[PDB]
Amino acid sequence: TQYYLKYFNPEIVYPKNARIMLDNGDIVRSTVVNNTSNPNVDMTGWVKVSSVSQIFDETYNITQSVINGNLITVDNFGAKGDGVTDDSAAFQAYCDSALTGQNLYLGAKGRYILKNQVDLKGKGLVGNGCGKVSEFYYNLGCIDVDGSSPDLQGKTAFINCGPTIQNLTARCSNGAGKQVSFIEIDGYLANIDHITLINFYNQIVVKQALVGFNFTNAWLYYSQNAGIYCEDPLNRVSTTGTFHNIYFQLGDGHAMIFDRDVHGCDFDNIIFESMNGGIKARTVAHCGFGKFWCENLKTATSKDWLEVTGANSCYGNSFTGYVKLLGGWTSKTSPTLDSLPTNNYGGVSVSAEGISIVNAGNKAKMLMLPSGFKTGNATIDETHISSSTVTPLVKRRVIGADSSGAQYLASDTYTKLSRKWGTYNHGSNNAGAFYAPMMLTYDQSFSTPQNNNGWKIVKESTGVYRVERVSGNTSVITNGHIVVGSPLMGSRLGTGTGATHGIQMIETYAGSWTSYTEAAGFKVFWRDSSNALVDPHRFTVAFTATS
Amino acid sequence: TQYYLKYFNPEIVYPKNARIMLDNGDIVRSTVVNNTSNPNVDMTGWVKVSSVSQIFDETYNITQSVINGNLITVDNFGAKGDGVTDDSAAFQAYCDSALTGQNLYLGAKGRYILKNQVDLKGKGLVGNGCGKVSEFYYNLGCIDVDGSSPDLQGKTAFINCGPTIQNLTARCSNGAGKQVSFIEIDGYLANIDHITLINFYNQIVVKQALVGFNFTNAWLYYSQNAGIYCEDPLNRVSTTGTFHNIYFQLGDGHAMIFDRDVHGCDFDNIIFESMNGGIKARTVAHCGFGKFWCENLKTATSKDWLEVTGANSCYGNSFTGYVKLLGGWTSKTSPTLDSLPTNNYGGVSVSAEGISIVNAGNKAKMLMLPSGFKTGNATIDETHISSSTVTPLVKRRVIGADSSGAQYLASDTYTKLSRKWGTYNHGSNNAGAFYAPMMLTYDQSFSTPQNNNGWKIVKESTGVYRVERVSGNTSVITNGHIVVGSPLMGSRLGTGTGATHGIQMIETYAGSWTSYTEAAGFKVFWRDSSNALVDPHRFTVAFTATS
Amino acid sequence: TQYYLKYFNPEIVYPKNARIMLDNGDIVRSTVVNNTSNPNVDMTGWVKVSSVSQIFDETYNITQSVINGNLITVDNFGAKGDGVTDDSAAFQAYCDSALTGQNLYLGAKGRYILKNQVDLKGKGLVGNGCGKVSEFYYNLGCIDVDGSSPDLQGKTAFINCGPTIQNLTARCSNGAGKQVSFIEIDGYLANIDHITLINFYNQIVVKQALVGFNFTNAWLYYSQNAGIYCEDPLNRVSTTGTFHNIYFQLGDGHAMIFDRDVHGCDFDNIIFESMNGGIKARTVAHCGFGKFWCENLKTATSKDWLEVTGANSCYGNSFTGYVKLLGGWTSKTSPTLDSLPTNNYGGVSVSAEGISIVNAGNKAKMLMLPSGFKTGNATIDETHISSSTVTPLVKRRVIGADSSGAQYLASDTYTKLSRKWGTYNHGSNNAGAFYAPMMLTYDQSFSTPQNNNGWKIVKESTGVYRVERVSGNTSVITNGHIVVGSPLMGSRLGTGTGATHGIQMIETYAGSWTSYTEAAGFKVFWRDSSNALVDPHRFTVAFTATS
Repeated sequence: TQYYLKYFNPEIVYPKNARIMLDNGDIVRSTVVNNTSNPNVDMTGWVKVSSVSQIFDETYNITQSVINGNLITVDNFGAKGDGVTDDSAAFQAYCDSALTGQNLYLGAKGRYILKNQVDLKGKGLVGNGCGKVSEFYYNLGCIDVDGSSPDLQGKTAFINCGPTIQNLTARCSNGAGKQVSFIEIDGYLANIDHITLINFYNQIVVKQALVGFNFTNAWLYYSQNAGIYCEDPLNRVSTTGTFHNIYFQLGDGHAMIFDRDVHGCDFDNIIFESMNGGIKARTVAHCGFGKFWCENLKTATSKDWLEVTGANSCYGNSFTGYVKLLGGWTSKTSPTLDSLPTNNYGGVSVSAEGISIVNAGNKAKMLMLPSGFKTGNATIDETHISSSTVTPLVKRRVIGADSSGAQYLASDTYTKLSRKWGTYNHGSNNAGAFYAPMMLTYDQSFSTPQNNNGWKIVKESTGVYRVERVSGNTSVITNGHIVVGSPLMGSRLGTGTGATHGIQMIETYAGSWTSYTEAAGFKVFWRDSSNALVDPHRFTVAFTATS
Repeated sequence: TQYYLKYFNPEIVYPKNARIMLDNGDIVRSTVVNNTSNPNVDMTGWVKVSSVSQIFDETYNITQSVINGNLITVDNFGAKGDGVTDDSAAFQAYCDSALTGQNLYLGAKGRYILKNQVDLKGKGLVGNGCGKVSEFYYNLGCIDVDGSSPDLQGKTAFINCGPTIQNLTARCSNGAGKQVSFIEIDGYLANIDHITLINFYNQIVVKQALVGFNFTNAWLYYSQNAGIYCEDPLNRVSTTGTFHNIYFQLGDGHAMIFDRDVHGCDFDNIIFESMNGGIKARTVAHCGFGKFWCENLKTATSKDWLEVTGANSCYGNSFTGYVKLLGGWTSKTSPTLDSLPTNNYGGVSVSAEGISIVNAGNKAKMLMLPSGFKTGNATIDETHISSSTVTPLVKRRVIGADSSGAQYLASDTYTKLSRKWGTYNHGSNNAGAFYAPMMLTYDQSFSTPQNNNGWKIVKESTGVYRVERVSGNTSVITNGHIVVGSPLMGSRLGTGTGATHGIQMIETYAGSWTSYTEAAGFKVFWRDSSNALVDPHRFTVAFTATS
Repeated sequence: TQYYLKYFNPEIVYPKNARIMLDNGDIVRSTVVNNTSNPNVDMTGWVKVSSVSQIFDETYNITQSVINGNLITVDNFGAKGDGVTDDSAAFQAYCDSALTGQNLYLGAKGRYILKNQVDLKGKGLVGNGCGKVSEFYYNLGCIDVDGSSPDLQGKTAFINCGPTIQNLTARCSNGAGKQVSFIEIDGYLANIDHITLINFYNQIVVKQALVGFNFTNAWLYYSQNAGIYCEDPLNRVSTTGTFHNIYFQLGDGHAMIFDRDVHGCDFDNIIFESMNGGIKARTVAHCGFGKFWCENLKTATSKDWLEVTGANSCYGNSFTGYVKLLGGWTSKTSPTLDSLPTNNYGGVSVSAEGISIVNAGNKAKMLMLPSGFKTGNATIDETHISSSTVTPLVKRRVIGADSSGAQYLASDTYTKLSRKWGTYNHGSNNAGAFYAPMMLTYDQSFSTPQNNNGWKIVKESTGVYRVERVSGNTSVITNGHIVVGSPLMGSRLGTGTGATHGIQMIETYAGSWTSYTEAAGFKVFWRDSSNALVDPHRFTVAFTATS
């Protein structure tokens, strides 16, 4: 009478809305008229008044039950996040539930211990913060995998991850030597961002091959084998993966290991600090590499920041950010690196160190520096972009000023028949040129006549020599310059006696020279001091095929 | 007596804190003394005890009502997310509510059907996960627009979106041919990231023009017209938009369509897989393009990855990532592409294919490859960076080693008056040089005298010729080398007779040559075998203006 | 009898599950048998039935108390977010609470006023949306710092921020001239993304130095001093910071100020609109700079987009995006900028403007444009990539077509002893060449003999001259070409008389020339018209050391 408490009584008929207590003390309300059912064994016709399905938010005129569908976490399934209790069953219940969405979520605060593998069943993973690598952040929010658990030895803690890993701090405690990896995620369609992973054997285990795989803003500390590992067991070939803003620190192994081939992937703003390896792959093809900061090795003495193991399997790449190398890191991608005859890390390299380009399987490499150019094969080509164009080139070079004081660029000539360098006199307004003539020498001791460009010198008769076209030479001299050189008389060594020359042109057709200054060649006539025709043993001529 | 149930009684005075039931069975509590008001018609002086305003979390000493303000979603407004029920009214109620924040949020799990257009009223859109393109993820969390709804035909499903679209999966079901687009968002200030969009006509409809518009990490599948469409009807000109990590797959149209002009935008790590078009725009100016992976076309046979329609309207760009082309995709931006006289896709292009630079409206293009250089206009210039500097250049080239075994780079000379290539003898420690002299020919059959660089040859008298400066030529010979060539006697063809020459310098001032080896020119004297002066018809001289 | 209300009565023994009212009207339930304790003064053995610890979600069989641990915000601690009430104490309570996780969170809707500094105690900051810069978004969700509050003058509103700032809109109201800054965050390990900051003195205050610091997608408007400020008081040197997708608008000062040194940082897709300064630092070393859009200055007339104050302290950089300059912005990094002898902004610069490379402390700079090349020091070098290789180079140049119509690239020669340019006659199938010979002049008026490449000319006897090797010249002539020039007789000016020459080779060993065409040099013999030996005053020779 002085308090409220009534248990079920089988003699009573409970009207609609009547309230009594279950034997455990919880109040139930009848939802039907003439209720004679015992709510302790049969809840038909009754509801528990302390249930959120019976509590309403008047602002929305909906039950608290509905509002509790806004955000569901592992806490809903009994996870404690208390740094001690194994929450693996709660995590699994979440992933097996009909009520949960695309991703698994952690509660606001908790250090969630996992002593058994969790099958995410295709759900992604969203944590409760991306923290620094310190106990302060682990205590506020993280997944803490128990690496000492026998059931996790040699296994990955999370399998069948969906396309999301984000906003997460996750560590492995007491797993040294137990080969506990963190998470398995498929290579096709992933967004991984804002994560901090601490310890583990492999931190990110990629299944199958990359394609549309995006990875950014990750602090990956103390991995024992790799920060990111992609086996690609079926050799699908990884493509179109992006890896940005990743800090790899104090790992016993590599930053990234691809057992096989990587194509069209992008790597930028990556840090290797005290690792024992950088990025390792069998093949790296048509990938982009931006800025890398490589500082110190954990126990190794020397390591390449990028390690490609296949012969001529590093090609088509863009090494277009500066790679900082400190404390033992080396590079096979620097613009200033000398080329090899084969097995170069093929690609374009652009940084303050230089602008260069090289292919994997050839010695050719060009490098531009502030001073000019360097070549890897002792050769520099100059030609047309079009492979079909067969005109000569003209090079223009600043040599002075015109009368107004503007730069004067002079033009050269390099054809099959002419080598010249232009000039100009702005005082008198006359073009000019410097000449590299054809030179050609007759020597009666030669086994075969010397030939320059289809011309040879032959003796016609005593004292008369033809500088003549050989069979097939249809080229001509047009208004050319002619210089005859010095005679060696009497023998190849020469007696020291002299001779006087004159010339006569050889026409291509009657009147070709007289009228049009076209010639096939020319004759040289040699005479002694008595004006008699004489035969030198050897003499030179120099001539041009144009004016 | 054996249960608890009391309805309102008008004869009773209810004290403060008294509890009774409303006619519907819900308990009310009196908040005032002497309460005689019927709570069924007048709740003044009463509160409903099952309301969250009357439920407390003792940890915080606040009502559940306050806690329910932490996260509000469309579920608060009656959205079912059940794959059947039209939730459009609930979505609209959310956007019209005084209680909701910057963005619209989905509940934890739900496939939210929309059969009518939703006006976001400036709210952004945050989903419940960025999933793969599969029913598994649609069933867990997405917006599912009913493309068969007559009220959505030819319209956009969401209008007036705020500056956020994120963490979202959205599809259009049964909308083939109905031209249903997904969302309209203003071009000024946007962050779009971690989205998956499936079907629709235009997936992202940008209103007005881009500026400060950031778009990343998007899987855009099966669009019928475009993944991203920007009309820019007022021709404001789009600027400063970023488009990164986008996978366009199996669209019937283009990846991106700009009807007008795009300036200063960045595109990187984009995939076109089985599309019918890449990025199309009227003008593309000063944009950055990084890595593209273009593989296969849906029904088209050949498409450019970047399609710019305006004449000379592609200029100032950076094509600085590798563009992979497979299955019909083409490019107008490759470093190795030959230049056109006009309508080039103007910009710098850098990849393993080459390093090149070209302007839109000119044939000039330079390309650096491992082998050396290629030009698009048969010309290569060498000059100063400064347009006012008018000194000559010096080229240095490795030609051997010095006595210590270090590389010896020799210097050339190319001035208005001298062309030489330096050398050095490290055995005797003497500099040397190779010479390209001026050559100049006299021919009495010429209509006008030949002139080289302000010098011509004229007959002074029988057998005496001046190699002399013409009016305005104030340049000089300093300690030069002189070679006289071969005479053609008697006629232009030549008789074949010879002659003997000597020279005499022409001074610039009295003693200039004798004392300072400066000359204006020189005379050539020709004599026959009897030492009498004679006149050749034609002869050559070669000389240098410096030693 | 006609309502439910019973207060505590000390004469009564309350059984387990008995319910009565506290004096305030709240119902309590006995949890123990034989309960005689007054719940108004002693809650042992009682529980409040309206507490969320006594409310259950039957879907999960957990209390609402547990569900309320899923998301905790400042609203849990009494924050009103009403645009008037100071919520600083509530924010501080959140950060001091044992219940909260890594980050501080805002409620769904609220304009949260702060009139006092909040110490985040190492917690990061997560807002309720990243809005546009307008009252519409401030009213829906932001932090609104009261800049008129005396307690905030000259201070930062938030101190000791954790590694996260995201999804946030924050403004300072009425703070003009009060030097109120927004937030202090440590430089080591940060993820800042999707923020909008309005007003403040310094918006982001970085403590210590950058390392693993990632900053993206930020709209930073109206700062009075800087958008981002890093003092680095201990000169630790900032490294490995990324700054992407940042819109700086209408700031009275700079976008970013580093008082000291920055290494290995990346800046990309940044906008300066009506600022009074861009990025300022003492040292910028090995940093990457991508696309910048710089449009207009607030009150300044001219500002560099990048301002590095230290002498030769801008070096090693990559300026590899286009920098748009409008309305007064200038640049010291353009590829077309002329080099200085010192204090260049050192690095590689790549854009549609050109491809260039320069060092800080030297005049050297190379630039490639569509036309060819430009140099900053009037010099262009061509050498090997290897510093130890001492072979000559060969340049190949397109000069025509072969008989099949394919491009023919001809090879040059430039050794210590030979300068030639190759050619080929495809009509007759003969190689050819153009020659730049050594030239060397004898002059009896010279104070010392002229020397070219270890050869000089000396008089042996009347009319006999040796073109001979000097001591140490062990180089040889092999099958060379020889041309003797024109004699100046009788005096340096010349009388005009002539002479006739012949030559004789000088062997290196007996038979060297006769048998193997090897010579040390050659003799020149000069004779008058009566065939008597005579001595010219001066004469030239031209010769080659190879055929």
